[PDB]
Amino acid sequence: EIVDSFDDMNLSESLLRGIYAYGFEKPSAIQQRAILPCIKGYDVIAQAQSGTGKTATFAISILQQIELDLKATQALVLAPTRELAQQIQKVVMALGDYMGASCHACIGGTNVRAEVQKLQMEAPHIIVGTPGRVFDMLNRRYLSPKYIKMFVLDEADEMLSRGFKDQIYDIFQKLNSNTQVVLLSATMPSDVLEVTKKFMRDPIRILVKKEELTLEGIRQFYINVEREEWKLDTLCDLYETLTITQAVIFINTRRKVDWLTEKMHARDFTVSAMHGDMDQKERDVIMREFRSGSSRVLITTDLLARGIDVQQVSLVINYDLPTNRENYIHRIGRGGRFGRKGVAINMVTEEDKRTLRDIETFYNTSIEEMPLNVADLI
RNA sequence: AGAGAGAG
Ligand SMILES: COc1ccc([C@@]23Oc4cc(OC)cc(OC)c4[C@@]24NC(C)=N[C@@]4(O)[C@H](C(=O)N(C)OC)[C@H]3c2ccccc2)cc1
Ligand SMILES: Nc1ncnc2c1ncn2[C@@H]1O[C@H](COP(=O)(O)OP(=O)(O)NP(=O)(O)O)[C@@H](O)[C@H]1O
Ligand SMILES: [Mg+2]
Repeated sequence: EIVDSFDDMNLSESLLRGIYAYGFEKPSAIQQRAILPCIKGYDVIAQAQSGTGKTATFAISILQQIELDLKATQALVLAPTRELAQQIQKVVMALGDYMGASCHACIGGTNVRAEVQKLQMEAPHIIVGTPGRVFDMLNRRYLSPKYIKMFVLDEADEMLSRGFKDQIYDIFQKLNSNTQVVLLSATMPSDVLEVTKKFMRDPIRILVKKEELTLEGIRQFYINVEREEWKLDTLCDLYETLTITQAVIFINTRRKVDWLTEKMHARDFTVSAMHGDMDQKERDVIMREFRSGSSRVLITTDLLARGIDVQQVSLVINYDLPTNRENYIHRIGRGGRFGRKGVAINMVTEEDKRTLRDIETFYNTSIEEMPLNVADLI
């Protein structure tokens, strides 16, 4: 039930070569618990702290199950955003590099004719996608579910939310009745867990109490801003005060991302911005330029709150507080990846500091006032 | 009715 070495998981030699080439050495806590029941075919609900390696948990399990000589799609992974799907596809391709497993991204904002021409010719072993384009390709029969034996929902509690649950159900109805289902997330509320009883067969539950989700390496602070009209000057002050690797600044609406980005540019501050109403060509460039370090400060919506992994991010600023409790955990988790040291700063008006106290109580955490004029907080 | 989530 606990297997502390990749060497003891009965993985193929090519899969192990790919794991070690990517730079892993020992499995994370969640990997030691969840890879083997997934390989064995059990329905699994896998929860673990942000940044602990849930991607490779399902990636390694899918790869080990692939029948390489079967030229058909055998596994389908869904993610809530295009950026997250693209990121998962790269991890899966890297881990399976020595196996020649094929992994295809089925995501919106890409040219449909080009995808259709690829899928008319080849049946990728592994599909990583977003729900809209996946449902589209299933309806037009360019993706076949005939041999899909593994269905993975990353960020599963978001995928089973009001906005996505019906999309996931529509896709699920296309799949064979015997398909294995694997769910992963940092957050798994009891109401989402009840929805899983409707479609998962007596799953293995690896769950983490909410009071244990917060990372020790992510120091959480708040700043009394009192008035919303004062947030902009506070941000500008934090730009000049704080030591700057890379930072993500979260905003609750696309409209306000656009507003804030213009305000910062007018004041000669260098920032980039991304949200879901931008052309996908622009999203791809912005994401690429943040990954490379060309841009160090990104203003974004919850488009980038879940799953995105930029190791150099050490600072998250909640310029708007998240209304949703679960979202708070995902946001601050963009800093402090795989045990790195991070800071999260919450900007709080009078009306916000209630919402803040409820977050503190729910997660049994403590959020401290940010020191004055301290450049290096943690 | 936030954020995302095919297409045109
Ligand atoms: C027939 O093939 C499809 C494929 C995809 C889609 C959809 O994919 C979307 C993705 C989007 O990304 C920006 C936007 C978007 O609409 C503005 C849609 C949808 N297009 C339309 C017209 N309606 C949608 O909103 C669908 C939806 O959720 N509802 C409640 O309407 C049924 C949605 C969907 C349904 C099942 C499974 C996955 C996704 C509908 C029908
Ligand atoms: N065994 C491992 N050894 C070293 N690094 C690892 C290992 N497993 C995963 N990582 C790295 O850990 C980082 C976070 O992995 P990722 O899979 O994005 O985390 P996660 O659990 O899905 N986080 P989140 O989606 O926000 O809940 C990545 O940079 C991985 O490459
Ligand atoms: Mg993840």
